[PDB]
Amino acid sequence: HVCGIQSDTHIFIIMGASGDLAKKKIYPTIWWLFRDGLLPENTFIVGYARSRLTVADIRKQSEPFFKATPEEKLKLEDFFARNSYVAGQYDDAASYQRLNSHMNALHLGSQANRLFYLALPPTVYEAVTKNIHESCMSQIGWNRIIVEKPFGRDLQSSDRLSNHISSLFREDQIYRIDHYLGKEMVQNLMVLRFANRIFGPIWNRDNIACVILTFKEPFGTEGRGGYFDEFGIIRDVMQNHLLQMLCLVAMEKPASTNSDDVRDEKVKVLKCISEVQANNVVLGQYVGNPDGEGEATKGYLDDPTVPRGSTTATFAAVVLYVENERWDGVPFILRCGKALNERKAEVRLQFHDVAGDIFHQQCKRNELVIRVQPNEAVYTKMMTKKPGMFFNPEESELDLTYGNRYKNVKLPDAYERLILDVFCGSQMHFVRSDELLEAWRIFTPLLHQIELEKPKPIPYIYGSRGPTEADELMKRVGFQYEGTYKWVN
Amino acid sequence: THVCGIQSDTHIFIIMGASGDLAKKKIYPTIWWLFRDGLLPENTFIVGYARSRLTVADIRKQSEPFFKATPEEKLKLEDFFARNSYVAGQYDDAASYQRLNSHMNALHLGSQANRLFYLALPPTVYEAVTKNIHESCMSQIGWNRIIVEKPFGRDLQSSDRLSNHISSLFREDQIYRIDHYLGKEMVQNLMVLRFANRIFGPIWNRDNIACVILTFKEPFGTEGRGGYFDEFGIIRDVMQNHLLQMLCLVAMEKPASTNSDDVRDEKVKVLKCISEVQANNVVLGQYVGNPDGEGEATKGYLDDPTVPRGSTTATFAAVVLYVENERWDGVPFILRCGKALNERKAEVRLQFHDVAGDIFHQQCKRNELVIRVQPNEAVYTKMMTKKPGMFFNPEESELDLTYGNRYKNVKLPDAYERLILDVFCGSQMHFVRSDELLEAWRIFTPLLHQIELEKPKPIPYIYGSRGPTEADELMKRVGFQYEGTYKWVN
Amino acid sequence: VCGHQSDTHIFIIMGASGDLAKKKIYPTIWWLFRDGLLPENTFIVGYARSRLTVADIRKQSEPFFKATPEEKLKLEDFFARNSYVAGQYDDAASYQRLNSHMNALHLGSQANRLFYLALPPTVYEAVTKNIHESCMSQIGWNRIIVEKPFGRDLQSSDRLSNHISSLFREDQIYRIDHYLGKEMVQNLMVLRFANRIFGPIWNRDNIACVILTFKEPFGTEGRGGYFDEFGIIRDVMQNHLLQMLCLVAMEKPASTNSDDVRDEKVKVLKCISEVQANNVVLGQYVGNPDGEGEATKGYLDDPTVPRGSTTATFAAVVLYVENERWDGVPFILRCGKALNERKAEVRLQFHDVAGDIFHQQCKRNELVIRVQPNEAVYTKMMTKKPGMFFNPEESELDLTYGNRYKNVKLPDAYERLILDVFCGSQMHFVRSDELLEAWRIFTPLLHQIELEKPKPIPYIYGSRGPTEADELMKRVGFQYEGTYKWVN
Amino acid sequence: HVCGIQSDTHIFIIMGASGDLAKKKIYPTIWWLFRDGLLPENTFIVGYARSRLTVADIRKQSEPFFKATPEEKLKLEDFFARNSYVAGQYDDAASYQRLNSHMNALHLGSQANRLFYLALPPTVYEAVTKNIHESCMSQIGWNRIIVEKPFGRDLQSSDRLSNHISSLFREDQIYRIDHYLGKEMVQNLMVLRFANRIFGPIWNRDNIACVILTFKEPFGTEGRGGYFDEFGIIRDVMQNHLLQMLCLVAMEKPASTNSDDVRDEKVKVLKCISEVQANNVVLGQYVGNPDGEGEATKGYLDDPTVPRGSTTATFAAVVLYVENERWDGVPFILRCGKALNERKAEVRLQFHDVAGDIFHQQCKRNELVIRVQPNEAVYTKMMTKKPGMFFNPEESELDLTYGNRYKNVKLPDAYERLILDVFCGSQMHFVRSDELLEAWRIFTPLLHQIELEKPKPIPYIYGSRGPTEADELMKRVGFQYEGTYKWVN
Ligand SMILES: NC(=O)c1ccc[n+]([C@@H]2O[C@H](COP(=O)([O-])OP(=O)(O)OC[C@H]3O[C@@H](n4cnc5c(N)ncnc54)[C@H](OP(=O)(O)O)[C@@H]3O)[C@@H](O)[C@H]2O)c1
Repeated sequence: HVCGIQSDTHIFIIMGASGDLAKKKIYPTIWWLFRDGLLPENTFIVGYARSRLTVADIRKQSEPFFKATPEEKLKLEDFFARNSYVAGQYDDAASYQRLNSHMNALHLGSQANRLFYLALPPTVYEAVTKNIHESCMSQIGWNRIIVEKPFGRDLQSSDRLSNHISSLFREDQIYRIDHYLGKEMVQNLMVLRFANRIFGPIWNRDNIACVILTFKEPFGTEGRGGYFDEFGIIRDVMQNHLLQMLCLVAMEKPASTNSDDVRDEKVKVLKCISEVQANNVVLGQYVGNPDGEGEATKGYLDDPTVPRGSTTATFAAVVLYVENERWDGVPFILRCGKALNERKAEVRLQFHDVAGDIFHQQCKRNELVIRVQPNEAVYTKMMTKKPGMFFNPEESELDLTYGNRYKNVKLPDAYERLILDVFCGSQMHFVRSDELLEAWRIFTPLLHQIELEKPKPIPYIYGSRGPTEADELMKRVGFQYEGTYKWVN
Repeated sequence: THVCGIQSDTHIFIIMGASGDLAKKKIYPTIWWLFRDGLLPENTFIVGYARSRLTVADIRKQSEPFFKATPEEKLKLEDFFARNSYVAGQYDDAASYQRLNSHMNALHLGSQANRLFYLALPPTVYEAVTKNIHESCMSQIGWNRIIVEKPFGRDLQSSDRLSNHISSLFREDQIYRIDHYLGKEMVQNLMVLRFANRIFGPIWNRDNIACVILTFKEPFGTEGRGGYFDEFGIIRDVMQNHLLQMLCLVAMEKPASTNSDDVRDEKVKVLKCISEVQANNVVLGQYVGNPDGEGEATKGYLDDPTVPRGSTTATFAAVVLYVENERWDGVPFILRCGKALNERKAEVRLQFHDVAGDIFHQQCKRNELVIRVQPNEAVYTKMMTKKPGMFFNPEESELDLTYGNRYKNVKLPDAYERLILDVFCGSQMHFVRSDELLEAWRIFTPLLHQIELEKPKPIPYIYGSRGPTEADELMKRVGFQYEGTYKWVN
Repeated sequence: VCGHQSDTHIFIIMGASGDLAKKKIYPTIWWLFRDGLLPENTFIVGYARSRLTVADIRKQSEPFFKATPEEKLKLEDFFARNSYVAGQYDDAASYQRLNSHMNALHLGSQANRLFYLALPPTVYEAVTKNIHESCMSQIGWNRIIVEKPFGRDLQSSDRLSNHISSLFREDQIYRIDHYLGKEMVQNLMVLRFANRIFGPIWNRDNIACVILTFKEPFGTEGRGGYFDEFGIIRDVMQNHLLQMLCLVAMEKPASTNSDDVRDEKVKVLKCISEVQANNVVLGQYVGNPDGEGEATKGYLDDPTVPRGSTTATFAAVVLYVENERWDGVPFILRCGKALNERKAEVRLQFHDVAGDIFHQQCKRNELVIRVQPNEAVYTKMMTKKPGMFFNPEESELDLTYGNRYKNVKLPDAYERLILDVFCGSQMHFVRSDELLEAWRIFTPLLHQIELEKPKPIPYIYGSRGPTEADELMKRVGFQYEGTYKWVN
Repeated sequence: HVCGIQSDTHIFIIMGASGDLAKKKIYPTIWWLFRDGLLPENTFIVGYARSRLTVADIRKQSEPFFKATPEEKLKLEDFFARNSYVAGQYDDAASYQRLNSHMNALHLGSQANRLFYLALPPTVYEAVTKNIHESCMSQIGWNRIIVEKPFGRDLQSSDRLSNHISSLFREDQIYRIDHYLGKEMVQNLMVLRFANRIFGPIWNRDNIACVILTFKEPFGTEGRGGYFDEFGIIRDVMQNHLLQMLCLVAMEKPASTNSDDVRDEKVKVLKCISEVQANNVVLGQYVGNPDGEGEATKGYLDDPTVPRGSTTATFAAVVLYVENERWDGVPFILRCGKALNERKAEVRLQFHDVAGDIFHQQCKRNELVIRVQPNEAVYTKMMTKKPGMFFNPEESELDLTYGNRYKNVKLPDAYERLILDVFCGSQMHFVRSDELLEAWRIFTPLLHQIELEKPKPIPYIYGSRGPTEADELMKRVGFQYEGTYKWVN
């Protein structure tokens, strides 16, 4: 009795338990879940990797240890008592054969529910999926598979990578990851919109001038530039995160909070988006900053791991349109990039000027902002009479900052909420087959054209806000930026 | 034109009834603060006038007033009084008023100067004072404006008569009728909040609002001078003037401009759609002392010697009004006020309708917009948010703006400062107009008479409580939904 | 419903000899009597410079318009109520005996007096002066009806309007604008404020533009000399069209009370910025060689008109109302003489539907209210092409008074107007401030036109007018679809 | 091509060609389609039935003949040259075996598209479906089956049947009939709503007070009362026709005019309807009228074919609600019945009183009416200043009557447009599996309760408007009727 809406044994298999993702995220998260007592009484964690690692308490406690607490020492040891290891190659039935045995070896292993987390590279996916289905499936109880990277590099190829999994496991077993869907503020979007009347009748083309979905990271490609170069900022962030936020911000009210009823409304939106036009795109690549220090001086190409003549973009601003009765004509600006002046992700709606102005154009457009991170907050920039002996109005805002209002409660990491969702069996925060299909449908034409004609991205100094061209794009499409807005704490 | 923040002309601020309580405790201090912050024009002189052959500017004056003096200000302070002067005389014999006029012309350029007469004295005298001023003290050159303190009289007859009297001597654009609430920061802000924001436009109407509540509460009872208040009753005292005004600002249609008259027009247009108050939508109450309290808290209304032992005058009243027009047809405006209550506040609150087609299994609560006029001026909207943390269900929370933190520097001016300045700058927008006054009486007199006739006994409520339970029962019946399930932290 | 039950009333027709009197005022007043709308004790007193015999004499010889055989009885009955008086519109002596003659009538000193000024604006100043001194009734009301409020200049019209306002108070002055009395024009208010199907749509969010049209098939029938002093703007736009605009754009009034309504009207005018020379198209008609009769003679071919005139006979102007409801929506006022037909209508073209699913086969909806002829109101909308078809096409929901209400005869504007004067309803009459705002808007343009004397665009008699006008409408927002069929 | 975005052979197999439905509706219709040259050039008609029938031209021109024209004699004989007959039982593979053979015997039978119309009793459906799938399916070209009565009777026995057909044929071959979806005015509903701005912003709870879907027949159960007694008016008309109209009236704007995109929007509506409450139901049974003549004197029970102690309803008025942001709270009144005063089927919406009345309650609520039949017309009752010397307003209306406005064009019978739809492959006007499901989901609880407690229906004299109680229901739920409305031609 936990899932907010008897007990049995569960086995959390961590495929690629030796990988960076496993030791730095997956493992920590699973322990936190156990720590707060969210994991069912009978749970066992079984790591699996290519290497024959030292003891299930020796190595896997040596490598991971992120956020340990002195007084937690007891429960900590208690946790490892649930942990175990198995080594093997990700392709020879022999290795997978002893894994299965090992699980049945566990108290009630044949009865337990099996949850497989694929914390490893997309290449191996095809094979891993294959093996798991044959030799490791539980005869009783459920089996679920979590895919860390639902993306490939091409439509028709990822179509096969996808299809293959779909021919072995049915959709209600496939849990595709997009961690942003598990962040406090992102989930909140649905509540803010559908449980409030002050936001209902305004959410439409008659009131909204444009929507801006932003994603910024202050650091560049910390040495591993070689890897990133294969995907490009679009495939890395825009295609998945921003798009999801877009869906949540534009979908129609669902029949209920049921996983599928919600996802249905999401995809319905995607089906109304026409393919991206090259005319609404701005690409940029970062160059090192001479006045900086450390990584700040080294530009993208200064990374030895990246091919000397690369044109891969680290920054991209794209404009999309939703063609339906509600958003017809409203621009959705997706802007993202690495090596910028800060770190943040927010949704911002700028509304239309008030009709029949009686204040001699002193007014500025209202805006609703939902800051996902950092310092999760939501506020509405509006007008108010300039306080004091003044007649004219000025900008101000109605604010809600979780940091002060809810100073006690600690916000869980995306992964905790997500994994728990998996235990509960709530696919609502996970990507569905058709959602994937539509995401490719929209971007492939552009992506293809980019690789073909290989456009040279606009250079932008490390630490700036990016190419001026991006701002000029936003303005042209409808966004009005007012540098006249003061803020204090 | 200029934002009243720029004016060289000479100006004369005559304080009629300069010896009165209001003069020495509010008018005088306010005029000095205006001077102190350099808001009054360079050539401005202050002339106090009163019955007593009072000891000049530096003598009985500065002795009586002194409210909020600052050490290092001593210079500008003395500078101020060099501009001050006094004149004694009776409020009815031409002879006295004759020398007043002379005294003004005596001042450097008195005959050219703009004259502003603040009537800081009892309504009885208004008739005569107004009569004389018009004859012997009017300036031949430059404007002449008269500030009227108490726009309302004892009876419907008495006031309508006087208004007509003043209106025959002076034209509307010289008459500045006072209702100090119109000069409070938050009350003025109402218009900006409504008409300069799109997030508040398409929601302000019967399709989205369930009810509006205008509240006015004072924690103290009638501090000893119960005798006076007894004549007026809570309705005349607060509801008829203040609360009604806020109602106008909350329900008026968008004006053609910010021009004083264009605005006032839209205000009265609203009053014209309010049907006379029904005795069925009224809750009256009178306060009784509290035995567990201390000091004044133990003495009830009737325990005041100044009040007639068998009084039935109300100290609390909750009334429901309706505006019959395309916008507010059917929406209840609840005006609730009272003395000797649990706190001190004045706010406007709008409660919106339940969302249509609920998908959260009635866990939702109606949204609300709150504009707290005082204390700690703030405005906020109570809405729903996903319970923070590992939770799926939503809970109440709010988007807030508190002037005390966001604007911790700027000091908010007293209503009278902004108002008096308005008089200098010639902006009648924050003052009551003849027709507004009438519509006010039009609405309340039928009820007021009935009360004086049948003399209903008010419901007793212990000093310090929130008032008669019946009032709350009224609010609920008429449309308001209250739910004590709302937490708040700083 | 028409409900001091019956008091005596005197209908003084000043200028009883004039064309307007014998051709409109007299006939109308008799129609009101005939149908039994006039109070029992009513007497008609014509007055004019000449001494046109007795009542039943020249004033039955001159008028006679629409007589019916069997009515002969009531007809004679009517004239027994009529009388006449001669005199000059300026010497106290004449007006003196007029007053006497009125008191001579059964209860003249008790009777209500209604002075209809059916004479030229020049004399107004005088007539008004005299009537106030020697002809005012000591008991009962006195109401004066001003045929033309608008004069030649702004300085003059104003001076006059105020001269009258210093003698009589607003509630005695009944300024005319006959269009306010036409069936369909009054109906506007009911169509808008008594229906829900039209409420939420009447605003910038749905409406793309509004067109107020006024067309006459005939040119200036010989009397071109007189018209030349005003020009089409002052003649039709400045007054009629503008009024229709008011009724179409005003906010809902506090009640149907004359003043509560008029207030909402002028509120609109106050939000209209001065007309820009850039949104104006002027035209002057030229005769048609293939026509016949008047159709061959152009404007300048009229001897009465100065050989080198630049006065416009056609004008298309665009106006804007700057307020929360109409901000941005264009009001197209188009009018002209010597065109292809005769009609006056209000038309609203709505916006394209959002999120089209029929592959642009749709056309904008429109609401039309035809004031005349064949008074009707309809909405052009979309409907699935009837039969074995899937795609939609245009059609309409219609209401034509000619068939739906084939019995009832619609009264001439003047009947309803005059009656309104008797009942005391200024709602259908122009108010002082309304006139001021009307002047406020057009004088800037009007003066510029006279200053720079622009040459109007010539348009052949009988055509729809200058193409430029259409180009204006399109530019400003109007979309014309030649694809719309109509049968009976 | 007719529809927008050749000549293969086609075979129209009329299963149950001897039955009343065949000779009286199916056969005539197919000939009309042929007559207007709407059927493909290469089309052949094959009637199949139990009884050893004389030649098509022999015995099957004698039974049908409905709507023949003198001068059409030529094309008439031409038509019969395409017809043919086959006799056999609906169960023994032997019969079906020779049918298939006969089809292949036709010029290009093996290539031809096969269309199977099921014009026979629901009992045989299971078998026929079975046999057709085995021996008669076409190797090349499409195979579509048309079902006459998609509704059986009870949720389960009517689930069973569906599941059987859906296991032999896939959704895109099953064309479920509900002829009302093929009537001019019913189709028009979608165009009226979604192609007009004058009707957009009004279609919602903020403006509409109630919706009434009416279906009336002046004649009673003409002798064959026995058959009707098994279903009752609800199953017979309400559960199907009316409901469909409700869907079309309340559905949200679809992503496109694509058959499935539409149907999706339809079912989305049904999913929001809570089960019918016995408190919102009025049942009635007709009694004969002594002043009448002919059938008008014999009441329901006077029909020998009907069980002497029957309680089956010939009339029913039910109130349903759609719980969603658009229609939350608005009552949908579905009223129908036999032996009434007239014959008509219409959709009517009554709007709310204008807010802030200034005409001293002289106003009456606006209404939009779309009369499906007879004399198809659509109009809006509104207020207009009483014409003439009057100040006060009165009722009137903006009207559009097809009979006058479109006096030339003849409107096709539902079955013509429907059958053509099948050839064209447009399932948009046909019922989908999930739609039926939801239909029974809503009514079964009620239907059961009725057959259990056997309530006695309110008697209503033949020829009246029905039980006063029904009108009292309508008023109670919100509908305001004011007999003050005059109408002329
Ligand atoms: N920005 C800020 O500083 C800030 C922001 C949000 C909240 N807060 C604090 O939050 C606390 C509660 O917030 P709130 O005042 O907005 O909402 P609330 O207390 O839930 O209710 C507000 C209204 O309910 C009335 N009420 C209370 N109990 C009632 C009953 N039994 N029957 C009928 N009416 C009843 C209250 O009366 P009374 O008026 O007589 O109390 C008041 O008018 C307050 O102290 C508020 O100041 C402060």
